[PDB]
Amino acid sequence: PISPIETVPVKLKPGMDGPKVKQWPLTEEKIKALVEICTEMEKEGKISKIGPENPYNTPVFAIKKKDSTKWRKLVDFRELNKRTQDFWEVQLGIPHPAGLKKKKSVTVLDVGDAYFSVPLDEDFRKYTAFTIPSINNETPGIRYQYNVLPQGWKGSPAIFQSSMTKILEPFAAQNPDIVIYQYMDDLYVGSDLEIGQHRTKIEELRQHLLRWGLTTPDKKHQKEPPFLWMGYELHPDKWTVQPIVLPEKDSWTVNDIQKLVGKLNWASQIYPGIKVRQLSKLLRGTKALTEVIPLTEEAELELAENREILKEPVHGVYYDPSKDLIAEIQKQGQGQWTYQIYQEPFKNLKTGKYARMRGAHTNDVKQLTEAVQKITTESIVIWGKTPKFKLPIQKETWETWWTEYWQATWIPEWEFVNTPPLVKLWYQLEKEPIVGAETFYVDGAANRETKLGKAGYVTNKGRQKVVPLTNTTNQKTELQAIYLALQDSGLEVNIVTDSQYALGIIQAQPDKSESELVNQIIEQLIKKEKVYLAWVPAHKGIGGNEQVD
Amino acid sequence: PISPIETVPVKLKPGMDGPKVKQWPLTEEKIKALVEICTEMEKEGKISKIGPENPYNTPVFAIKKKDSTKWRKLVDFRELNKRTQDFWEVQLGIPHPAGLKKKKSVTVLDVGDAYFSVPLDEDFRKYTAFTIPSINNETPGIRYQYNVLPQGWKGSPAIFQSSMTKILEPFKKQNPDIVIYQYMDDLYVGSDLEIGQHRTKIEELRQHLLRWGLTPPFLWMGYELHPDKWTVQPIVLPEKDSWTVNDIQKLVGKLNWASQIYPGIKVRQLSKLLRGTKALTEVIPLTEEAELELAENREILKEPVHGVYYDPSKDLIAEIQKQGQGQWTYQIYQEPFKNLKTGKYARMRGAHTNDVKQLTEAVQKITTESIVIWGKTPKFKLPIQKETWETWWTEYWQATWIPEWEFVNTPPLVKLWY
Ligand SMILES: [Mg+2]
Ligand SMILES: [Mg+2]
Ligand SMILES: [Mg+2]
Ligand SMILES: [Mg+2]
Repeated sequence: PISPIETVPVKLKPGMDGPKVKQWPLTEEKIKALVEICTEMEKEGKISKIGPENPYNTPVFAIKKKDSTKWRKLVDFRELNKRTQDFWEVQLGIPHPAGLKKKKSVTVLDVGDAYFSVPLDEDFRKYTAFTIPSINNETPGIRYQYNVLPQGWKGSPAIFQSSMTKILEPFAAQNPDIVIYQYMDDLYVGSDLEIGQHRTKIEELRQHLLRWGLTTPDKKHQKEPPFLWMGYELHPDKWTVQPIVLPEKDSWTVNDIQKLVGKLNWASQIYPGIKVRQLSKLLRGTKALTEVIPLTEEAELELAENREILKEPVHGVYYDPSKDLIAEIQKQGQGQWTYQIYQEPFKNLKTGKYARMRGAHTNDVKQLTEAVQKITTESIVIWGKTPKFKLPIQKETWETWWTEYWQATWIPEWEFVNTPPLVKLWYQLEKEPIVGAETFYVDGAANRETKLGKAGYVTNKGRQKVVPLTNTTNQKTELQAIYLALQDSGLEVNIVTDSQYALGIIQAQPDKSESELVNQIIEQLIKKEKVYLAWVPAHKGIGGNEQVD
Repeated sequence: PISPIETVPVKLKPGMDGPKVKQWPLTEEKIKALVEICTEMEKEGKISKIGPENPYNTPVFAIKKKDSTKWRKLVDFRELNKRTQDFWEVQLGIPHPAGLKKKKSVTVLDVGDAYFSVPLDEDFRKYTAFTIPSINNETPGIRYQYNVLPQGWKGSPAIFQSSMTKILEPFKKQNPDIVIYQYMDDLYVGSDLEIGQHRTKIEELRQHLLRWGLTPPFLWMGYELHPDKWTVQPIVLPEKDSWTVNDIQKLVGKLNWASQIYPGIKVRQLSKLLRGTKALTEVIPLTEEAELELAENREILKEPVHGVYYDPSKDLIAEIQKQGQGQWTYQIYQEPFKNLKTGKYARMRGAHTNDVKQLTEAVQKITTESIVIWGKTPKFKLPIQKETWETWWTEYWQATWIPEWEFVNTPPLVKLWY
């Protein structure tokens, strides 16, 4: 009938004193409600009545509908939380259903209320002092302080989780035939034991927890499978996530949005394609921290877009550690890519999408590489290993690319899968000057003030041209010059430029750009048979006719 | 007995809190290795489990050195080392031997295991917190902190210094010409002795450490270097009998770049040969004036640069360029155009179709060279995307220290280093 636990030493941030927020007026009704609740709590040892000597205070609320029960006591620890030391991160990552191995028997227990049975560090209790105002300011308010982890306090989640882990350690270690996982408030217990035996282990686990004064809600009778674990519906052979309905309203509060983004973040590793535009509002919304009403705009488009994706259910299989992980990727267009990770064909563990990183100039090979890295890291998180890739790029194209690219790059074990559209190199510059090919010496210049400029070329075969330009810069004209040489030359051409800027764009080997001019150059290079781009320092005895532009 | 190894008070730099660096994802094989290593260290009292009231964290992973086959725990204390006060009197107390770079041969030994014999300031312990993550986040990470001097922490060699000197004193008094330098968990032993004699000496020194232990597992290893035969890579101009327009334009470009380093360089005469509009593949005879200028320039380049000496108060910067065909060039400097060393790497283990493994190896070689020459690691400017590098470098890392780095973008400086 006795019960013991160890407390975690807690401290306020260095240089800070406890909270001293004054208690505001409360109606006679709410006061009587609070007095009752507190009497009950004090009877269970959750709180203790203190004297007038404690200088700390945190305001208390009273709310709720009589439906479920009478009133509910709510203590706002905002100030104490700001003064409380930081704790180790409880989160850090969310378990993915496809990371689970198949188990014959599974049970999920709810330990969401057990935190209120964990004792609070004795020397920290005095900082949780609160006061219940008296009937009509005629008597000193009743003073209380917590003896257990408070509902909204900063250290409750982390202290509770570490306490639970310590209690479960001996049970798990002495029952290696069962697997125990704890996410926030759900306790997953799975095994390959016959149902009779599995139920026996569950009973023993609950009695084990009971020795520390930690109870688990009564038998929530229902048909299984499916087994519900942190939003996933677990079946013996597959798992499922039911469609996620997002709230429909025309007015949003900071709190509404935080819960929405929290739900989307969770669904992000489950569903392909999500959003982060509403975050911008949150950084400025929760920036003020105020739980007011942020006017939603444009986040409207992603919300309507997330809503559509979440309209569908997600199905997948479990992981078989005795088989290889395979990841296959497909180019969809517009810088979007899709991928499926599986072990057996058509039995996906995880499917998703990858959007290209924002940038001025890009290339399909660079994007495929990024997608591979992203998928690699995610796979290591979930399965602890890198999958074998099936990529829509020829082994020969890859070789040409990485051997010539100025940066170091690499892709892990992979095989070519012929699935259009295939990724390729659209153009390839020459390493040496082309014999017999006309040589174009190009140059450009603009007037900063007038914004007027010229771009032209002179060639070894006497060909020459100058074109006027308006509303341009030096860099603009440098690129126009190269573009002109490409337009007026044959299939093979040597181009000499003094533009380090242009050379820098082209050496990046873009096959697509946001800049109209660069895209035009790209289209031209694609049509050429051979192009050699040579650089020379400007303002010297080179080129010959740079006086024309 | 009856007297412990009283700890040394250690503190963070004024106004700085401990490190809070996120643990990066680990393969199941590394997690498994870390679990077994930490379980053993915990039993030996080297580390202890900690509660959530410790908010600090420093990343950890594991490396499998070459020819060892045994996983070695590696903690990335880069953030904590920056926040740890320099112990001047004892830390910085490790002066760098300017003569180690002039030795015929240098052997590197992993001596970090010795640090575990010394307790760590109880009030500092919390800042050494680390986490062994679990696959799929299925269980909360296992958290520990050190109770003894950790390997990889700059403060470890600083505090152990006195003990190290007492352990080696007999060896040095017998070998007054052997330069021994301690950097992090490594010990550099340089001598001009005969190879066979060098190797026997390392072994004699090896015994002292083992003999000491009245208060493994990689001590037996040894990495051999040869800083005597290390030689910078000077700037050279081509020697030809023909010379095309393209050759001359490349030459003028290179000389122009060099004129930023050597003030006397001139390209006026050579440039005059490029006045006109000729085909790039056309051969142009060198005027006598150009021939002369090229000769003058070629001479200027044989001499060292003027005004270059190492400034200990400044960071060392390393730039690396991929030259292709498994070859890599690099320069180390503190101020632009004032190189302290330039080098070139060819072949190299990993050229076996893996660019990132080659770069990772080049980074390690450059760092060790830097430790020997100046006693500190350089800040690297890497020719690679952040995402590629961060995904793969730990797969090929074999050193027990880790330098700082940042990422670069397409410089024509590559051609000039050919
Ligand atoms: Mg279901
Ligand atoms: Mg997915
Ligand atoms: Mg120009
Ligand atoms: Mg860690």
